[PDB]
Amino acid sequence: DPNKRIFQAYGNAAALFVQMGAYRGGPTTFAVVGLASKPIHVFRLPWYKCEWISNNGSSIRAKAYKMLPDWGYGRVYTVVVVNCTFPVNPNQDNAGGRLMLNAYYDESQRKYEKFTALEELPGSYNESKFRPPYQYEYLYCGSSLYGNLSASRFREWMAYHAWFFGPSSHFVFHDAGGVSPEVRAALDPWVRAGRATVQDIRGQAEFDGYYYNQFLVVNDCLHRYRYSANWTFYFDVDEYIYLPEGNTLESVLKDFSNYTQFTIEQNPMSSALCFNDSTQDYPRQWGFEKLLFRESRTGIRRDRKYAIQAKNAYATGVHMSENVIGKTLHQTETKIRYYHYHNSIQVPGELCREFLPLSAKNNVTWYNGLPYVYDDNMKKLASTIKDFERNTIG
Amino acid sequence: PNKRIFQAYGNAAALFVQMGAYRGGPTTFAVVGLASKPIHVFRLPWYKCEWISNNGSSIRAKAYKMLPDWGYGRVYTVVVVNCTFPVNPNQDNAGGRLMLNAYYDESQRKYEKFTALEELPGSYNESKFRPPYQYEYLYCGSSLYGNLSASRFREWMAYHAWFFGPSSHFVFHDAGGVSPEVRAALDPWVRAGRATVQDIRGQAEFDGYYYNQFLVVNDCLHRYRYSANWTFYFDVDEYIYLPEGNTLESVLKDFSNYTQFTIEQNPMSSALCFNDSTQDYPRQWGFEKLLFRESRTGIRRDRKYAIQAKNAYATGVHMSENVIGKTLHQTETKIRYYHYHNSIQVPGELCREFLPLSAKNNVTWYNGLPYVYDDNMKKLASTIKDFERNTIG
Ligand SMILES: *[C@@H]1O[C@H](CO)[C@@H](O[C@@H]2O[C@H](CO)[C@@H](O[C@@H]3O[C@H](CO[C@H]4O[C@H](CO)[C@@H](O)[C@H](O)[C@@H]4O)[C@@H](O)[C@H](O[C@H]4O[C@H](CO)[C@@H](O)[C@H](O)[C@@H]4O[C@H]4O[C@H](CO)[C@@H](O)[C@H](O)[C@@H]4O[C@H]4O[C@H](CO)[C@@H](O)[C@H](O)[C@@H]4O)[C@@H]3O)[C@H](O)[C@H]2NC(C)=O)[C@H](O)[C@H]1NC(C)=O
Ligand SMILES: *[C@@H]1O[C@H](CO)[C@@H](O[C@@H]2O[C@H](CO)[C@@H](O[C@@H]3O[C@H](CO[C@H]4O[C@H](CO)[C@@H](O)[C@H](O)[C@@H]4O)[C@@H](O)[C@H](O[C@H]4O[C@H](CO)[C@@H](O)[C@H](O)[C@@H]4O[C@H]4O[C@H](CO)[C@@H](O)[C@H](O)[C@@H]4O[C@H]4O[C@H](CO)[C@@H](O)[C@H](O)[C@@H]4O)[C@@H]3O)[C@H](O)[C@H]2NC(C)=O)[C@H](O)[C@H]1NC(C)=O
Ligand SMILES: *[C@@H]1O[C@H](CO)[C@@H](O[C@@H]2O[C@H](CO)[C@@H](O)[C@H](O)[C@H]2NC(C)=O)[C@H](O)[C@H]1NC(C)=O
Ligand SMILES: *[C@@H]1O[C@H](CO)[C@@H](O[C@@H]2O[C@H](CO)[C@@H](O)[C@H](O)[C@H]2NC(C)=O)[C@H](O)[C@H]1NC(C)=O
Ligand SMILES: *[C@@H]1O[C@H](CO)[C@@H](O)[C@H](O)[C@H]1NC(C)=O
Ligand SMILES: *[C@@H]1O[C@H](CO)[C@@H](O)[C@H](O)[C@H]1NC(C)=O
Ligand SMILES: *[C@@H]1O[C@H](CO)[C@@H](O)[C@H](O)[C@H]1NC(C)=O
Ligand SMILES: *[C@@H]1O[C@H](CO)[C@@H](O)[C@H](O)[C@H]1NC(C)=O
Ligand SMILES: *[C@@H]1O[C@H](CO)[C@@H](O)[C@H](O)[C@H]1NC(C)=O
Ligand SMILES: *[C@@H]1O[C@H](CO)[C@@H](O)[C@H](O)[C@H]1NC(C)=O
Repeated sequence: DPNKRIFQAYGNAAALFVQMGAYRGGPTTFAVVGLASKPIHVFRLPWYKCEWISNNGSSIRAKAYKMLPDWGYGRVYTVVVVNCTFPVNPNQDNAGGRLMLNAYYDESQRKYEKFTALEELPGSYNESKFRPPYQYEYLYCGSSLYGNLSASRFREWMAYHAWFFGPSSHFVFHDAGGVSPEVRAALDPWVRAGRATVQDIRGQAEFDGYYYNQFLVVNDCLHRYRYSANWTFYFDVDEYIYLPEGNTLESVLKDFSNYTQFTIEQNPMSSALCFNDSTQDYPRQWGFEKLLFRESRTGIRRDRKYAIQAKNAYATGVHMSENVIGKTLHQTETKIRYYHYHNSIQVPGELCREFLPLSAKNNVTWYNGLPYVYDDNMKKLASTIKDFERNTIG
Repeated sequence: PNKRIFQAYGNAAALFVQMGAYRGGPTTFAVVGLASKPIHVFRLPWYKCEWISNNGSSIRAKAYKMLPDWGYGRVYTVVVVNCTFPVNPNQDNAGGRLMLNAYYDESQRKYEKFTALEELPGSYNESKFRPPYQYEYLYCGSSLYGNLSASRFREWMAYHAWFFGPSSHFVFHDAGGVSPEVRAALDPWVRAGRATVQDIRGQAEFDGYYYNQFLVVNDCLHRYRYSANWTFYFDVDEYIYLPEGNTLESVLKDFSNYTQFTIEQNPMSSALCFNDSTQDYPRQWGFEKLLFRESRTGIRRDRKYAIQAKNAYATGVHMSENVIGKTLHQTETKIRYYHYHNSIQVPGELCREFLPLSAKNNVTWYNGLPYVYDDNMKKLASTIKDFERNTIG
């Protein structure tokens, strides 16, 4: 009795699997996006198995594999995309069923977790969703927004990009606390117009600090709207897509047709450098109308953003996808870029804070040990965007 | 609708896995178990200790931890939680239980609180932390697993019951290795009150997720902290040997002013024996048989140790790094141990590579290593066999 030793475990320092979303990505294939506890030492094979349980008890086994697109180190959890693919539509009949997932600890699979990842009710399967035409031409997948964010910037970003991507475009935001009541009011005209979706992901709080927030959202957004549009764009609300003179959005995407994804080089802008000029009413100018100074360094590599055809994507990361079918284009510099106003969206008050002489229009200005040049490309569109906003939401 | 849900499933790593909670003195306790390490989150304190007495009151204790194993490569790390009070929280002997809080990190507010141990009213007996103690020496064995040979256990128990004398006890930890054959070999010693075979077969739930040997040494350390003057740590394929001119009492007297000392190794072949028909190897014991010692010089070799548990807080598998007092390694002339590597899990006759009688005086190269003749243990076989028949029959 006393020599019958017992090992009493307490607490749960890491779940095996945390599901954020589960989506059908075609007549034949599904994706489960979430978090996983990585194995240590013990060999884990398989990580998962997928089954479809039709509503009359019959089960069809699926070919399952996973992708771990985040850094892989430094956090309790790693973002995981579980790809379940069947030989035929397991719900071809449309009688309904359930995609079930098995999650394993080690190859000595005594213990495992089985759960329903999603249910399709009888008659709800709809093959016309994976056939053209799709809901939108373009879809913006937003980052996870947290902190003290400026409503005025959201107002200006939405107006600019609602114009940039045209009427057949939708915008998906992920609210992790950053969407203030004031930011929400800025998005409200577009929400009410059916153009913007604001997802509440404030329930992620109990996991904050235990995984990489941006890698989860990009992959969930990738599969939640996999067939909603033809091109999914990934960038932040302090970043503005721009087409150099002599290009349309349809022109550039047509030149990029035969590529599954393409990257977009950055035009880094100062969020503080403005002209010393009592002529200008900076409190009444928009961000990209005021911040006209671009860091001028040549031949230095900077962070990039990207657009992707989710049809041919299985997972993705923050700056591009590593899990696609098809080619990847990077030579995009002459035809599409994005202006980046770093550390602008969290700034209260006037963004204009370091004021330069009018001499700086034609000379190189040194600020924070970096060279800058005048660039008014975006300021030239401020008038066009403001009319568009008035003509679209009043 | 758009209110996203995060559905968690499973438990891939508990926060704390207790194996044993122990009173280490009038003022202090220890909780030995496993812990999940924090990953990029600040965890401080890891634990808090509280004594809820049957009197009603509740006194907090100073709590600190020790992580004596490698600290990486496994889901869990072995932990010894040390709870010390300014006064015996049960001087009243009114009873009470030692509560232990375990925390995930500073960010999260809730934690895990459980009963590490409970002391019924009138069970505390201070005289158990003062001499005389139950035994003079105690042996703390390893986690026993695999297909183990019962004949080796019998030879080992017979030798070390003689080596350590009558006031000695032997603690074995059965994690699967104590077959019915092995158990029968130990049964004469168990029935005589000289050996304890703990059942730690419940360890299989966590097999592969922590360092087996590090957990057992630390639970044995505190489980029998004041049971003996000295606690010896080594395996059943290892035999403590005293170069002639030294007795156990003699050596331990020279070492008294040291809290622990390490013991160098004499590596033996578990396969090499003489090509000699006058030898009846099926009727010879292991150390009576395997007479060839690996002879390389200046080579870093594993060591074993003995420790005065009363002044130890945690330990490892080759020595402790959490003690008060000196540590001694210059022991090479006075005490050693013969190590018969990969012998215990071998079925059948150990003698398997047979050498000419010439090998008594030359170096023998086997598997690329040099070996020499060494009959120091064989000389004692008759003594051990006489002691066995005169002790267990
Ligand atoms: C889980 O993982 C599994 C894999 O482990 C995923 O399943 C894979 O998904 C892939 C993407 O959906 C899929 O690849 C696509 O298959 C389509 C169907 O092809 C069928 O026919 C061919 C024979 O012709 C068969 O061999 C094949 O097996 C199928 O039966 C193809 O149509 C797709 O091809 C297009 O993209 C590739 C990528 O480079 C091109 O090479 C190809 O030429 C096609 O390119 C056209 O379309 C792209 C845009 O998609 C344009 O950029 C390009 O310029 C072409 O555009 C013209 O043509 C289209 C019409 O096709 C037209 O609309 C357009 O306007 C232009 O005129 C592609 O090959 C894999 O087969 C599939 N694998 C398996 C085993 O199932 C699963 O999705 C994952 N699940 C989740 C949830 O992530
Ligand atoms: C949790 O953690 C806490 C703290 O982190 C742990 O608490 C600490 O535990 C220590 C070890 O148990 C303890 O230290 C010991 O205290 C003993 C009692 O001290 C009382 O007596 C001394 C006088 O002897 C007073 O000064 C003191 O104020 C107390 O009243 C001491 O007896 C121990 O001293 C001996 O060991 C040290 C370390 O080597 C020597 O330096 C010292 O000289 C003593 O050495 C003699 O004994 C050892 C064997 O014990 C011999 O090796 C040595 O050669 C000497 O032997 C002669 O003398 C002894 C007399 O005992 C005689 O029997 C023998 O035959 C020889 O003639 C030691 O110092 C800390 O005080 C204590 N701290 C606190 C804050 O509580 C707690 O244990 C942890 N919990 C668990 C479960 O692990
Ligand atoms: C997404 O792209 C597809 C493929 O380019 C579009 O479908 C094609 O549209 C053109 C022009 O209307 C037709 O000539 C082709 O026959 C269509 N192809 C197929 C396979 O149907 C589709 O219109 C785009 N989706 C949206 C919402 O604009
Ligand atoms: C544990 O060690 C102590 C310290 O040497 C032993 O107690 C001493 O024994 C001698 C000889 O009998 C006495 O003269 C001393 O007075 C004892 N010391 C104390 C503090 O009482 C003790 O015998 C050892 N334990 C066992 C079981 O042998
Ligand atoms: C939001 O504001 C508070 C105080 O104004 C600040 O402590 C907090 O850090 C801000 N959020 C972020 C993400 O910086
Ligand atoms: C279109 O993309 C495919 C990759 O799926 C590639 O093999 C093919 O060469 C591309 N077509 C052209 C004209 O480059
Ligand atoms: C609990 O025991 C302690 C120690 O004797 C004492 O100080 C305290 O008064 C006791 N509590 C009660 C409620 O009597
Ligand atoms: C115990 O024996 C069985 C077969 O006899 C074997 O499969 C197993 O591996 C053995 N144990 C070890 C530790 O080798
Ligand atoms: C052992 O002894 C026998 C009998 O002398 C001999 O035939 C044999 O070659 C010796 N060596 C080995 C390896 O068996
Ligand atoms: C006895 O041990 C103490 C440490 O507890 C040490 O300071 C002292 O030097 C030792 N005695 C001798 C003679 O080395």
